[PDB]
Amino acid sequence: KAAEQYQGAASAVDPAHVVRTNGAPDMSESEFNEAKQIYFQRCAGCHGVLRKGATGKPLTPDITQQRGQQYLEALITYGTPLGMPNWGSSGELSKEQITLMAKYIQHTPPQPPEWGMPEMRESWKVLVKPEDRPKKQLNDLDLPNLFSVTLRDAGQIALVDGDSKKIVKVIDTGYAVHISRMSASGRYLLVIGRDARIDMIDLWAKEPTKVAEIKIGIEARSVESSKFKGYEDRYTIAGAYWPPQFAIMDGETLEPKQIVSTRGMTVDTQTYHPEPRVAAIIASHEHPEFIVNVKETGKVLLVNYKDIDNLTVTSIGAAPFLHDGGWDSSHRYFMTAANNSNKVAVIDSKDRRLSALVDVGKTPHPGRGANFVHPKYGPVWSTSHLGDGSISLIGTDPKNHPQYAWKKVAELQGQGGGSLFIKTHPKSSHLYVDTTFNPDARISQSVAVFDLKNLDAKYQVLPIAEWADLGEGAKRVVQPEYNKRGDEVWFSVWNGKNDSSALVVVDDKTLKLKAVVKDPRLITPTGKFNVYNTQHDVY
Amino acid sequence: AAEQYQGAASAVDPAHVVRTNGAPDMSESEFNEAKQIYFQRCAGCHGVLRKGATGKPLTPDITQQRGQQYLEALITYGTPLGMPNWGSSGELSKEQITLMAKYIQHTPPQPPEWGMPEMRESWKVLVKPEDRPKKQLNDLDLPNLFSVTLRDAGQIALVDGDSKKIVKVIDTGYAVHISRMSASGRYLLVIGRDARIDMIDLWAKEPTKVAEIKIGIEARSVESSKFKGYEDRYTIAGAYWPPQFAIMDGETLEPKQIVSTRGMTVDTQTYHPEPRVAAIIASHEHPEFIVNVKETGKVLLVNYKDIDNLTVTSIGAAPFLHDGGWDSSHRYFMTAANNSNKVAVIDSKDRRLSALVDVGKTPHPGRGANFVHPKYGPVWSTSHLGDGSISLIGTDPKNHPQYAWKKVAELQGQGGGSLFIKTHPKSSHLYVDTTFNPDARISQSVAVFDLKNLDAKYQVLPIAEWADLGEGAKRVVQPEYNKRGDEVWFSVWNGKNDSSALVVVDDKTLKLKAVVKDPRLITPTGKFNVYNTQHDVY
Ligand code: DHE
Ligand code: DHE
Ligand code: HEC
Ligand code: HEC
Repeated sequence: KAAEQYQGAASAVDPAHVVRTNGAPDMSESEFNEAKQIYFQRCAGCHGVLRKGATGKPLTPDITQQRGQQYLEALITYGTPLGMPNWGSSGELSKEQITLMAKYIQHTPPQPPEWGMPEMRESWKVLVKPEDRPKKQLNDLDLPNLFSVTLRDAGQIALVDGDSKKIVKVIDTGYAVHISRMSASGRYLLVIGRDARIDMIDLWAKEPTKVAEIKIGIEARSVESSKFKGYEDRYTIAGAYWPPQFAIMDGETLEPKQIVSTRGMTVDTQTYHPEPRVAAIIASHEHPEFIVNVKETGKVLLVNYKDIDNLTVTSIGAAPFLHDGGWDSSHRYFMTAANNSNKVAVIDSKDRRLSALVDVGKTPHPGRGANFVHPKYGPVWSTSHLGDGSISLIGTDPKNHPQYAWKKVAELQGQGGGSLFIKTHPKSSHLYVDTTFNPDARISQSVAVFDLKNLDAKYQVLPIAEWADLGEGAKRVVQPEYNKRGDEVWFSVWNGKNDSSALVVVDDKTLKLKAVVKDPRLITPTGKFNVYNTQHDVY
Repeated sequence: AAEQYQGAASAVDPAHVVRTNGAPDMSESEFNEAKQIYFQRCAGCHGVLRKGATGKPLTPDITQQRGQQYLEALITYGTPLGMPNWGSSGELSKEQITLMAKYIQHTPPQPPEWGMPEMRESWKVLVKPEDRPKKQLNDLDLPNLFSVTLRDAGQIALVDGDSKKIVKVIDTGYAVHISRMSASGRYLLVIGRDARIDMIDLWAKEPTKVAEIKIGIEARSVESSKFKGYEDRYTIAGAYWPPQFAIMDGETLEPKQIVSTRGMTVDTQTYHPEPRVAAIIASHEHPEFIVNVKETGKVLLVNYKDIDNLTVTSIGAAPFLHDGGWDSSHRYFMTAANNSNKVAVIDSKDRRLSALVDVGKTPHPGRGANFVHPKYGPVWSTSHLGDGSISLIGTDPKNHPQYAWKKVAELQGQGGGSLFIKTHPKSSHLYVDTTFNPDARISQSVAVFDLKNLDAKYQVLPIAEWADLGEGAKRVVQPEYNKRGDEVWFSVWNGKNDSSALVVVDDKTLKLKAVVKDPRLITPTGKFNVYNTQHDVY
């Protein structure tokens, strides 16, 4: 009873300032659930689970009820020229459905489940123990030249032989794998689906097989392996969209070790954000750390794995909406993009600080970027954009080129906006740029190629989807990817689930069609990752 | 283009995202009546989001599972495991208990957040550092000044140690919880449970407030940088709500950084939406702050060498971290995980957890009592709320590795409800209060042990009786020494409409020495001697 009186006083919190949420328009279970289904299929990706993910005002009840039924139905119907699509004018949703959505966003956001250690371990499986695994490569495949390709809708991935252009093995994975990464030893291929399910693949088995699996959240996009000297296959890290967290696992078995929440204060307004999605993750070569990108709060975390029992995290503030990115030629500066902020953040991994914030085009989307030596400006890193057809070239040499370091030194012009990936290779004199989400079909089905030896000349357009000879379908071309020796660049002809797709290979030296990969199993091919280039960050 | 890029379906399954309800309808006045009772009477233990107490949380999934009558029966008779009986005792009516049962079946109302805009709005520089004196402009013996908390008055009082007279009363935040000193010994920092901080300059003609700021809706702790070369550099405060801490300029109180403590627990490793910040202590080994996060049981080492890019080492300990203090050497932070009945040892030099020592029912050491035991070498002690024991823990890894991090011995006091144990380098006595003991006589007195003869039973000093105050609970709390170490002060924490006092004792003879009374001395709780607080002398 002593301890009961000890903690018996009043909370300093004023009841009058703790508010009950409601005053929303009534809707039955049938109605409520219909809107909710529409919400996650059509709105969630941009607005988030708790409705604070997009730019502009959040869709939380304090704002929506203020605007009211009429204003909301009107906005959802026509959209806005700032990124909010029109759902009525386009015919996407009915007026009845839009009325449902306007009612829906006036209610408190339904809560998705959390996903801690018990859920994680439950989902964790070791298909093949480290003791039962081969001591050496048991197949005669040229693993470095293998291409891990995502059969998106199929929920699988395909290993494709670089030289033979044939599918060696198809593997079952999590739905719509987003990226593929290689372990520092070059033996394990890691893949993670948007459903947060990670699969570990042993390339040394007679036939490449899965040795371990785990689910690290409800939704996810990234995975990475420890690449610091003396830590080959030590730790594997993965970031989730929901819950706002990342998890560190055992490199050999994928055993859950640490789970860290990214919920926190933003870099810009320094206010609490309840859902800071984890974006890109890259492993440091300077220190035993993982460089994690936290989107909404716009934070770059340096997570030290030298001692995972007592995690040390350095939080570097950058700019809101961090997404993708990659290393500079030297592998010390993490050139990442804050897309909605129209900036590229530069993270000095050695000194562990924000080297600079570079102003670029509308909605930069570099992927891992493209590094090359410019005749006049020296070592540069480049990116294309979704908001425009420009290509930003940034100087990346502080030591021997202070005049150009962290400056948008020059621009190039491609086919137009809607670009996703820019590419090049050390042995190549060409720079590729795609246009996957360009509203023009011809431009979306082709790629622009620049001449590094003559950057003044306009690009050449390579008709990739046409070369494929596929037939009907949108046939969107996406992500150029070189092979081991960088003498051929690969592309994905991302056609529908019920249509026909292909991977088109081009001779880098002649810019001529070299081959086309077709297979009934090659369903919705998207990302392609060449083992050697992925593992050694060659781009 | 960007609209098609981010146009695919989210990987989250709509069928697993749940709408809350199925709660008993209650009008606006009924919900508000319940909500008021909940923060006046329940929140302290259960918390804002109802996940702060042991046992099952009071969230809709559980409360609706138990049902209306189960809840009414539980709130009415309580449980032997820490849940008070509100009906049986007669505290709440059956009509109110019915409202409470219905209330916790609804989603928890949400309190506002509190970020940088709110912080800067509340931030006030009263006297600019340039406009402040360059020397001490008064004749006060600052090191022997006591900062006393006049709880219900929302003020503190500076009492001259030798004269026993109130030197100045200052308006502060409501119910200040602790007083802390800047490393230079010039500024006094106080923080109210309402999260309002006040910085006081002791060098001014009359010690006065130079700055103030509010770092949350509810808080308890504050601290200053004590690493060499960092005097008055930064000030840190921990909040209960929102679940966070903030770092500010140690000269102006300007908010610089705010860090959320919401996260994963150390035991179950699941997400906890409300991990309150408990004690905070400044490191002498590195340029860091050692922060306790209660519910997740984490001790964070927040480095301030580069305040722009904050680096935090997260150390797991045990759930329900609360109060704690240094060992005689000032390298090991001895902190109590009260509900876990353990004392965590954080090595601030090597930056790791040295041990988890099993102690008694609900440890509550305050900052603890350090003293060299004649047999077991240097130890750090603590008393409890749950029982009448006093744990003695060895703290000497070098010269006494056999006793290091072991509950080496045990002393017995008057009983439970204890809150503070105390001693001093120059003293040979060990004091222990028993503030929340259900017996009036025990709670109005303190026990004293002879450190030169620990086998001998304690003496009982009738502190409240010595005060001669008349009616009231007259609960005595927290022993405190003067700089010389020859006087020990106690607070007679009576009601606000009653008479209170500060009883001072001759440590050398254990005889009454002085009694401080004043119409202004309302509900005197914590007392912090300037020097002893600044140099962590305990
Ligand atoms: C955070 C993130 C990364 C960086 C990973 C890293 O390196 O750690 C990334 C990379 C990638 C990469 C990496 C390529 C590389 O060369 O590194 C690929 C292939 C890719 C295929 C697609 N991405 Fe990606 N992508 C998102 C997020 C991300 N994508 C989205 O949230 C978004 C905007 C919406 C969505 O529906 O997921 C999105 C849409 C797409 C697509 O439309 C693609 C083409 C097909 C798909 O599966 O949705 N994203
Ligand atoms: C986190 C915390 C600390 C350590 C801070 C530090 O050292 O940096 C502390 C210390 C303290 C100290 C520090 C003394 C010391 O020697 O360091 C004092 C005097 C004190 C007076 C009280 N505390 Fe305290 N206390 C709480 C929290 C805390 N108290 C509570 O939440 C609790 C259990 C419930 C409440 O009502 O707030 C509580 C009740 C009390 C009381 O009942 C006291 C006697 C009067 C009051 O104002 O509530 N607390
Ligand atoms: C990204 C590709 C989006 C998708 C898909 C949807 N919305 Fe959106 N929405 C988006 C942006 C960037 C903005 C900002 C608009 C601006 O000009 O500032 C919005 C805004 C809204 C709003 C208005 C909020 C307000 O200002 O009060 C609403 C009500 C809204 N969006 C609704 C909504 C719904 C119901 C959607 C799916 C059916 C949806 N959005 C999808 C970006 C995107
Ligand atoms: C601490 C001093 C408390 C105060 C004040 C109140 N409660 Fe409590 N409560 C407390 C504990 C430690 C526990 C666990 C007890 C156990 O034996 O497990 C509880 C539990 C409850 C419950 C039952 C929860 C369940 O198991 O379903 C209820 C319904 C409950 N407490 C309600 C509640 C209310 C409404 C209170 C204020 C009027 C309240 N508690 C105060 C600790 C504390």
